[PDB]
Amino acid sequence: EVQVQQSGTVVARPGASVKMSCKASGYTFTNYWMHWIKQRPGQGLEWIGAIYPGNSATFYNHKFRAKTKLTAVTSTTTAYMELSSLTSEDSAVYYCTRGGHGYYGDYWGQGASLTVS
Amino acid sequence: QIVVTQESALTTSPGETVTLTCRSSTGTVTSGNHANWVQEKPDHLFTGLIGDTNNRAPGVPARFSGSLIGDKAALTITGAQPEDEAIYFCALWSNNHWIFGGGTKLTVLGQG
Ligand SMILES: CO[C@H]1O[C@H](CO)[C@@H](O)[C@H](O[C@H]2O[C@H](C)[C@H](O)C[C@H]2O)[C@@H]1O[C@H]1O[C@H](CO)[C@H](O)[C@H](O)[C@H]1O
Repeated sequence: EVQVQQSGTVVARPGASVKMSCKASGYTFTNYWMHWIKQRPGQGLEWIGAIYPGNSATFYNHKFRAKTKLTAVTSTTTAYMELSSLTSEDSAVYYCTRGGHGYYGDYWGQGASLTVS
Repeated sequence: QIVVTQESALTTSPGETVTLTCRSSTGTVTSGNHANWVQEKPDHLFTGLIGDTNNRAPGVPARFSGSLIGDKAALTITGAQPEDEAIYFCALWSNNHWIFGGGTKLTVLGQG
């Protein structure tokens, strides 16, 4: 049942803006948080932010706040992350994960790779 | 904000109990930090293991348990199996951020 399906690979140029998405299926979208995790080889993992589709509440990592916008569309059970001002530091694999009270990711999407070049 | 620290690498044998720890640079990990543990398998395969310090995620084997031991959050694997060979990441909720440890690579000896 539970599926978090992410959009595909993105190649973009420095200074551009990209929007990535995660479609959730197999659970009620408005009873869970959707978190976004960045994995950069070597660097390990970094949390970007989270949105609760039930009332649109968001938490952002202070590092990413200006450059990230998180949204969700409940009719399509899809969450979006828009990143702007891309630099080479943004090249990484991005994951959507399902969270709730006390946890950020019981189910993880497959990862979407972003290369800025 | 805080720095979260884990052992870089541990080796165990099949059938042994192994414990992995997770520390906060503030000196102690509390229940309010909701310590989370996830497993990374080859090919970017991530499985959520433990949330809110000791709650096993859906479908996780009973040999995995989480708790607070002393000043640290801990993941204990009672009776390690070869399939437990993986990287384990701890994350703590601190000042409204999830902050990740660097991961512990666990080596296990031997061969809808
Ligand atoms: C509205 O969301 C806050 O409150 C609910 C109900 O208590 C918590 O479940 C929320 O915490 C979860 O979601 C965030 C994004 C993290 O993944 C941690 C999860 O437990 C969230 O709690 C935060 O906000 C409240 C204020 O409302 C407090 O600051 C609390 O310390 C935070 O955890």
